[PDB]
Amino acid sequence: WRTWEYQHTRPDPRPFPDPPVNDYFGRSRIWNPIACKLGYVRKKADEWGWPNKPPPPTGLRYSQEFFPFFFERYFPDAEVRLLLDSVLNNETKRPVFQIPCSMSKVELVNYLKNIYGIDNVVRVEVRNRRGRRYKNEVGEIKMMDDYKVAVVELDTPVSVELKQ
Amino acid sequence: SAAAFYEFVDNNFLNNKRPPVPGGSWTVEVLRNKSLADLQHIWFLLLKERNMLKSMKEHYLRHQEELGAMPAPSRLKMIDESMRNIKRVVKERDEEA
Amino acid sequence: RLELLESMRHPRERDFYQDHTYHNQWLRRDLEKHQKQQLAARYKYFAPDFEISP
Amino acid sequence: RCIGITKPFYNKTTLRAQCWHDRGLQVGTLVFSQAMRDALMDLERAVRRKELGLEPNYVWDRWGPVG
Amino acid sequence: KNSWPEWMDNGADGTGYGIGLHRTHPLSRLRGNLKRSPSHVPRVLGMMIQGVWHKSGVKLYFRGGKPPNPSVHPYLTGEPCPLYGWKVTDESVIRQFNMPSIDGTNFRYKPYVALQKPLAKRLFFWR
Amino acid sequence: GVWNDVQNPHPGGDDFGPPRGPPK
Amino acid sequence: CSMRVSIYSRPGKVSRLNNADATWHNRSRKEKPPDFDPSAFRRRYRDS
Amino acid sequence: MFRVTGLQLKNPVVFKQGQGMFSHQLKRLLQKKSIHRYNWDPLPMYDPRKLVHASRHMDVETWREVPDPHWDERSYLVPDQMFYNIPVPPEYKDAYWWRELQARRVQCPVEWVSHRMYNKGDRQRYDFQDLAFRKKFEFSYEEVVKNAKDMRS
RNA sequence: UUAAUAUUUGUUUAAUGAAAAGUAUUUUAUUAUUAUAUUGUAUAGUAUUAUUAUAGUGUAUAGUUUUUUAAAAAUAUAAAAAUA
Repeated sequence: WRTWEYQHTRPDPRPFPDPPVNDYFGRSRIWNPIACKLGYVRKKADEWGWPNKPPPPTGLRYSQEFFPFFFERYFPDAEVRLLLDSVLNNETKRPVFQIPCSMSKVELVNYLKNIYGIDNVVRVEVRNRRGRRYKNEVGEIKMMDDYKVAVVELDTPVSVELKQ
Repeated sequence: SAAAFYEFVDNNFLNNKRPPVPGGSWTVEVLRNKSLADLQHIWFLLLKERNMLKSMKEHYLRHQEELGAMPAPSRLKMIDESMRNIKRVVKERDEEA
Repeated sequence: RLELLESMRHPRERDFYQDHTYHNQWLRRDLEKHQKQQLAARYKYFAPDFEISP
Repeated sequence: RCIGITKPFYNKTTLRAQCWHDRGLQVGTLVFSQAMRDALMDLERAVRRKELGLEPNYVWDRWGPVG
Repeated sequence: KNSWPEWMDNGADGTGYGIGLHRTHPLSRLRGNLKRSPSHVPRVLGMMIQGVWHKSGVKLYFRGGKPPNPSVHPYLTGEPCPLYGWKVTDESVIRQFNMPSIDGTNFRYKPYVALQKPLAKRLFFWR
Repeated sequence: GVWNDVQNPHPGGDDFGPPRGPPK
Repeated sequence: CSMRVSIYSRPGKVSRLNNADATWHNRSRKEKPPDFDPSAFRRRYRDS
Repeated sequence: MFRVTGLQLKNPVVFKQGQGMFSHQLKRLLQKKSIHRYNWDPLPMYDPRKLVHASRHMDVETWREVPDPHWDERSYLVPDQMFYNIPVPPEYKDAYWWRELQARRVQCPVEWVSHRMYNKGDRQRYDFQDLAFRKKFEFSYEEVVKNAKDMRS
C-alpha cells in the first residue's frame, strides 16, 4: 500500500455520527442520563466561584448551611400559577394550579397553607404535563418550560367574579 | 379563603381596567442596606407578585385571540431583576460569612 | 381563494394527509436557501458588532 | 391470634395490635386488615347464632396447629 | 449486590408499590436507583423507554404514552410500609415554607420601588 | 418439555418493615 | 395532529381547547368498566 | 469504544430499532460522553494507611506508641486520592512502586494530550517523565528581553 | 415522446352466512370518586397476535383492506349446465 502519498491527518469516520444534542421537541422528549464534564464544571463554578475562590470544607459543603440549600430554604422559589378558567365566574370546588415538577402534594399543601393561608385542602390530584410547544413566524421550534398540573379539592366551593 | 384566589388573580384585569406599569425595581444598593429578615420578607412579596403575573400571562396565552397581548409585560422582568439582586446580595453576605 | 380553488377541482380527487403528517413535524430542521437569504438580508443588525462605535 | 393478626410486631419498638392510626377520619381507632375484618365477621356470626339459640358454629373453633 | 433498597428493586407491597426511579436529596441518608454511571445508564434508560413489567400483569413505570423525567422527581421522603399507605423516615426532605413576621416597614413596603384606563385589546404592548 | 409443570411473601428483602420470626 | 389542526387556536378562529360542543365527541360510545385502583386496593387490604 | 458499548447495550435493552422517536432520540443521545476520572487501582493486599502503627516501639506505662522523630522524618510518603499522602516505613515502600507511577502519570489518557509530543515546540517546552505531561519553566518575553539587555547583547 | 394511454375509479350502502381482547405507537382535554410521597392519563386511529402472562349469565346500528356507471370485443369466473 502507498502510505507515503498521504499526509498525517486523521480522516473523518464514515458514517459520521450525529451531535449529542437532542433535537426532538415532541411528546416523547427524553432526558439524557449521561453526565458531561461541563455540567460538573458549571455546578462547581456556580456553587463556590471555581476556580478563583478556595473551596469550602467538606463540612460546609455537605451541611445545611451551604449557600444553595440555605438560599432555597430561606428564599424558596416555586412558581404557582392559577388557571383563570377554572375559577373565573364559576363556583368551582376543584381549582387547578400549575407548579414545578419538583413539588409534591404535601409540598403544595404546605405552600398554600403557609404563604397564601389556604389551609382547608382536601386532596391534590397530581398529573404531569409536557411543556407547551409552538413555532414562531420563522418556523423555529420553541418549547415552554414543563409544568405539573395539580387539582386541589376544597371543602367549600370558591369563585372569583369578573365584573362585566 | 376567597381573598387568596382574589390575590392570585389580578385586580385591574378583574375590574376590566388597564393595569399600569410600576415605577422601578429593587436595586442592589438598596438591598445591601436592607436587613436579612427584611430581604426575605420582600422576597416573599416579590414571589407572590410573580405568581400573580405568571397567572395573568398564562391566562392571556390561553386566550390570545379573545384577548390581545398582556398589558404591561415589563413587570415580570422587573420582578425577576429584583429577585436576582436579592440573590446577589445574599450570596455576597454568605461569601463573607 | 381557497374555497374557489377547492370548488373548481373534481370531488373524485382525494388527499389523504389533511389532518395528519407522515414524518414528525417537531424535529428542528433547517429552512430553505432563498428564505434564509431573505432573513439574512432583512435582519442585518443581528450580526455581532453591527452598531457603530462610538 | 383469634383476632386475625399474623405478625406480632409491626415495629421493633411497638406491637402490631396496639397500632391505632392518627391523621385520618377515625383517630385512636385500631387499624384492621381485611383478614381482621373477616375474622370479626366470623366472630359476630357465631355470636348472633349463639344468641338465636341454634348451634354456634365458629369456623375457627376447629382450627388446630396443623390446620 | 446493588446499593438502592431491595423494595426499590421490587416493591415490598403485593401490587408492586414503590418501584421505579426515586431521586434522593443530597443531604438525605436514603439512596435511590437513579445513577448516571456508564454502567447504570442502560437499566435507567430502559426504565424510561420501556418500563418494568410486573408478575401481576400491570406495567408499573411508564405505563405508556409519555416518558417521565427522572431528574425532576421530588426528593424521596421515606419507605413504604405494609401497615399504612406510606412511612416517612426523613422529615427534613419535605420543604416547609415559612412566612416572615410583620414589621412597621414590612407592612409599609411594596413589591416595586417608586421611582423619582379602560382595557383595550392590543396586539402588542411594549412595556 | 411437552408435559406441564403443574411466591415470595416479603419481596422487601431479608429484613424490611415488620420483623420476621424471633430474634437470635 | 388533528387536534392542533382544528381544536387549537389560529389567526382565523378562537381557541376551542375548552369547548364542550367541540370536545363532547371524544368520549367513548360503549361505556367501559373502571380501571383497577392499586392505591384503593392497598388502603382496602391493609396488609398486616 | 465506550460509545459503541453503550450503544449496543441500549440497543439490546430498550431500543426496538424502529422509526419511533424513542430510538430516533437514543441514536443521538448515546453519542454523549461520560465523566472520565483516573481511578488508581486499590491495593487490598497491603493497606498503606495501616502501616502507620508498624515498626514503632511503645511505652509500657500508657501502652501506646512512641512518637519517634527519626521515624517521622525517614517516613516515605505514598500518595492516594482519598488519603492524600500516607507515611510508611521505608522498608515497605517497595510493594507500593506501582502507585508511585500511577500518581506521577497525568490522570488523563495519553492520547488526549498526545498533541504535545507530536511537535518540536512542545517537545522542548514540556516534560516527559513517567508519562507526566507537565509544562516546564518558560521565561516571559519581557523577562528574556530584560535579561538580554542587561547582558548587553 | 410514450400519453385521447396502461392499472386504478370508494362521501351509507345490496350492511355484512357476523359480532365478547391484549400489546406498541400517534394525539392530547378543567373527568368523577375512594378522599395520606414519586411515577406514568381518556377516546379515536395505525401495526401485531402459533411458540400458554386474552373465553364468560349469554357478544357495540359492527358496513375502507367491502371500491362508480345507459355498449360490443378482449379477459376472468366450469361452484358459469338445461352441454359434450
